[PDB]
Amino acid sequence: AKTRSSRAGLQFPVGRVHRLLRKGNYSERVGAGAPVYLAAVLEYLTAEILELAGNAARDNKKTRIIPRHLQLAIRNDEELNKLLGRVTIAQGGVLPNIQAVLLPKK
Amino acid sequence: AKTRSSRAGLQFPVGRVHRLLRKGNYSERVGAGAPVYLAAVLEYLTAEILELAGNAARDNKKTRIIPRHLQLAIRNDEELNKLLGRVTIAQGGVLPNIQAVLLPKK
Amino acid sequence: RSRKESYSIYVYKVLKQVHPDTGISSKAMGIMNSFVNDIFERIAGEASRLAHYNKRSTITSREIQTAVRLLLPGELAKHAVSEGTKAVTKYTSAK
Amino acid sequence: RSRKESYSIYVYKVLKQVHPDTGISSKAMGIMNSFVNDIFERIAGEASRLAHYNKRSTITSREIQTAVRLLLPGELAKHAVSEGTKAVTKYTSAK
Amino acid sequence: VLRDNIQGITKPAIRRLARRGGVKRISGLIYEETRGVLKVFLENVIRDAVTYTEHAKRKTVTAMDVVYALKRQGRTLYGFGG
Amino acid sequence: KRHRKVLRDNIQGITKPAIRRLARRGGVKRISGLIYEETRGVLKVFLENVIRDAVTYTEHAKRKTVTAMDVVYALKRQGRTLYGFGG
Amino acid sequence: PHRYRPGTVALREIRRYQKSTELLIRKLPFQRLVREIAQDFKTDLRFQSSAVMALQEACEAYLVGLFEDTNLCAIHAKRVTIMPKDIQLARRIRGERA
Amino acid sequence: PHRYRPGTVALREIRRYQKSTELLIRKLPFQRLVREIAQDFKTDLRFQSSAVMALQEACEAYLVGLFEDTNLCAIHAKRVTIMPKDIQLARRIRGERA
DNA sequence: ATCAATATCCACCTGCAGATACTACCAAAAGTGTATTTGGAAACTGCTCCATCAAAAGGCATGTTCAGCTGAATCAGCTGAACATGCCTTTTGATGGAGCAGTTTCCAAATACACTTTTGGTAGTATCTGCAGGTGGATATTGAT
DNA sequence: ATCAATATCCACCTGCAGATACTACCAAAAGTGTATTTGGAAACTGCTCCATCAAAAGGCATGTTCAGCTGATTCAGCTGAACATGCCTTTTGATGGAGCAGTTTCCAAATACACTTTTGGTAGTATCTGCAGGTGGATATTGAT
Ligand SMILES: O=C(O)c1ccc(P(c2ccccc2)c2ccccc2)cc1
Ligand SMILES: [Au+]
Ligand SMILES: [Mg+2]
Ligand SMILES: [Mg+2]
Ligand SMILES: [Mg+2]
Ligand SMILES: [Mg+2]
Repeated sequence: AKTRSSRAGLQFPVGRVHRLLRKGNYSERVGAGAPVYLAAVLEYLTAEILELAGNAARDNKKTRIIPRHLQLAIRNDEELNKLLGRVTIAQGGVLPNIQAVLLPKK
Repeated sequence: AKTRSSRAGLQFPVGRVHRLLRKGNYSERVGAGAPVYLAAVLEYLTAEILELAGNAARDNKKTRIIPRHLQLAIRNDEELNKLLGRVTIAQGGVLPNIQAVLLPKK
Repeated sequence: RSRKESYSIYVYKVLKQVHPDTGISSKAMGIMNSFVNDIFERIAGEASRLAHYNKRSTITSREIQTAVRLLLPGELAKHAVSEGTKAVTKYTSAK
Repeated sequence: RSRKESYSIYVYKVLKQVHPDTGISSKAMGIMNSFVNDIFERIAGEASRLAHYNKRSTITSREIQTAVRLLLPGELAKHAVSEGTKAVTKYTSAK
Repeated sequence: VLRDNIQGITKPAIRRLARRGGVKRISGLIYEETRGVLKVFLENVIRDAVTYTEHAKRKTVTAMDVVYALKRQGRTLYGFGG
Repeated sequence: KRHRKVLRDNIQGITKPAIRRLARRGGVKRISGLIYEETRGVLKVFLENVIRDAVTYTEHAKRKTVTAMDVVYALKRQGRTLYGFGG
Repeated sequence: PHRYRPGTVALREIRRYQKSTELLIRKLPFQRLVREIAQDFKTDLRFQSSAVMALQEACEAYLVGLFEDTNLCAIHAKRVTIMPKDIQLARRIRGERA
Repeated sequence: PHRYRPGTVALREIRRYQKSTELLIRKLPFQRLVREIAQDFKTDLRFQSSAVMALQEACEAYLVGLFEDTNLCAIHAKRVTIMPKDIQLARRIRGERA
């Protein structure tokens, strides 16, 4: 017995994704490729975020990813920020950003 | 043979609403009350809109409701306006509204 | 030539009830049709979600009712809920 | 007692491929779970609509692909599409 | 020394929120305006949350009830389930 | 057989007077001379985004013809639901 | 020779257009612009005429709405003249470019 | 002693609160307000601890965001001081009301 | 205020597009009537985790002082409104041709379903450690002079 | 400028809140073998969609003129920022019990399936009626004086 994940070359669970598609009332039927494709897409986006969040941890002299790092990764990347524009990361805070006109003159 | 609309007291089509609920993949099952309740809510809302639009028609000395009358009805009612706040009514135009500072004199 | 169905028939009946001497343009009817399809999907979608959240496989008038309280504002909800409760109560007692 | 499923096993496995010496807090992992479930729902939702608009009873990889194009910004979409197509190829070419 | 619950959202706490929002200087009328806005936000989200509670026949508002409420109000929150 | 003429610079068909008119409907009394190019740019972005989604639905359906329904669904996705053209 | 003062005809135009519902962009030019933009995404496309009309109704309703917001941004700045910075502020707060 | 000039500590707090992610409203008063408001919709309610926390994360992130747009509205009008009219304009353009 | 230019209003009036009216009408629904299956309400209760509260904690209410921001007032320059004038491009309405949406009928391939193995994934339990705060001392920033 | 006050940065240290690791079931994936279902591949329609040609008006482009708006400048007065601390509200941590969640049961209500009946959406022709767009002509509105 081989898993569909291992056949597809994936860490994300093809079988589970299939079931979650069946029992979510998305359609009467589900093609065999669909859970594979979907699982790979979700794995890909997960890798992308964990890549940039890891880097943000590294930059702050840390080996454990926290929500702050996820927030920094997401909001400093133009594409992830757009994808997640209507989403709040709990315990994320905001990007350091001060409007120019508020900086002291002399 | 009585229609389920006649049993329920309704101008709106209960059988049709039952069927659209089945084909839309909302759930495995549909209870018998569900399309009755939903067809009634739909009927209520359309009565509400037509009353107000009928009035806007009459106010503009007209007998035939056009899209402008629907827009005046919706936009002049706080609740319909909120329900439909992200909708565009084609050939609706806007409400007459001029910001005060833009009028002449003092 | 295939049957393209709409709510026109029923919108018109309801128009005649509220304003007996008032007509409606076909464009106005197009809008009224979009409005009913739109509100159907929103209520059905909230009901679907709500059932899933509670591990139910059945959408009943209780799911519709709650979806209506989530979707409609204040008075429209109240009145909508009354008309739907009353349509069911009547429907149930008529077989 | 009952099982409470999540994606955390898999997020952690992908974390190790991408940063082998980096760990993740519990809160961070909750956010990553929310992320997977959210994007799952958006893609599945769009795929469902796509099938319904084309009077099809089936969601295939073609609906997942079009949904990805509709939902992801440019570069993310391209790579997601290429990762998805690759996984379906590998899966088919595998006795 | 009795006090309104809304007033427990204090000038300095509203000021910290503003600061995280990058605000340098703050009119004295902001504190009451902000309390009004916060109350509306809580009303709208709590209403929907409780409506989920009542539907599940519960007497306890769950994190999930709040999460689903936030989602339909266009304020999706990651990290508390779902 | 026939071809198609090259389409270029058609954004300039959104003329200064058409933009004035739209502003009027929107309640605007006075209009800076820079508004017209800025509006053309905002309009182009908005059209590209809707057409992109509509054409994606067309291609998915394996048609060569963009239907009202494709536009309607693209507008809905974009949070700009339109009544009056089906659906 | 008779002249209305600056603002008088502008106010008349606001009343006139706010009263009516007709499309304000000329049809053929709008149709050419649609065809040009779509062609750059995909060659050899056709359009139902109602598709083009649906786009024009959407684009006009979006622009009118944007000018209302823009006008509020100008007035907030104690002006009566809309400027590119008003449109940009409206778009930023709307989350079109947030 | 020694006395910092107006704005110097304000800037300092901006830098400090933008670096961090702790909640900025005290928990008990928040929890009371939640329960009070909830009482109008249903009596004798209990709340999971995580339910109240999710609420406080959401309100604070919302209010911070709103203060950013509010600040943009103040700056648009050539001020550096936020006012009720800035908050009202930001809410209006967002579509949260009016 | 009074007067003259011109936009606005309103109401009556004929051509006609778009609306309502059948007619007939049939194909697809919707309804009716058993046969068959089961989702979830109902009732009992185990055990999280929630409200309450006592002692321990540390943030905020307060009133004064004055730095510097906001809003008022003034005004010179120049941008953007109004309008006259010349005419290009859109609108309207034909006509033909065909590219292509939209159906329908047969199957080969694909997906669901009932039944059995065979794990990967979770809860509960057991070790392991990253880093939140703490201190100590150097250095930068700010503001007074 | 120099010089003091105080904020800020960095290295190092260390206990334990919160990770990662391990174990051991077992629900749920995978394997197997039929039982439906579907999405085309071909093979035709009748659309609309595209193209194009001609006439005409209705709106567009442009240049001129100057009204009044914007943005610069100056300034006075008000209004929010900064400030030290003990009062008191919040935080922390310990303990009954409310009610969520686990589990089992069973029938009212759901799906399924094969008839029968009816309605809603067409399309063919027919009639009708509301109102768009044109006409004066009696009533404002605006701006010069
Ligand atoms: O999309 C934004 O985030 C955005 C932010 C600010 C502005 P305002 C602005 C005005 C003064 C200071 C800073 C900004 C602006 C833009 C262009 C020219 C002149 C003023 C516009 C957009
Ligand atoms: Au601005
Ligand atoms: Mg009536
Ligand atoms: Mg000047
Ligand atoms: Mg440290
Ligand atoms: Mg008329």
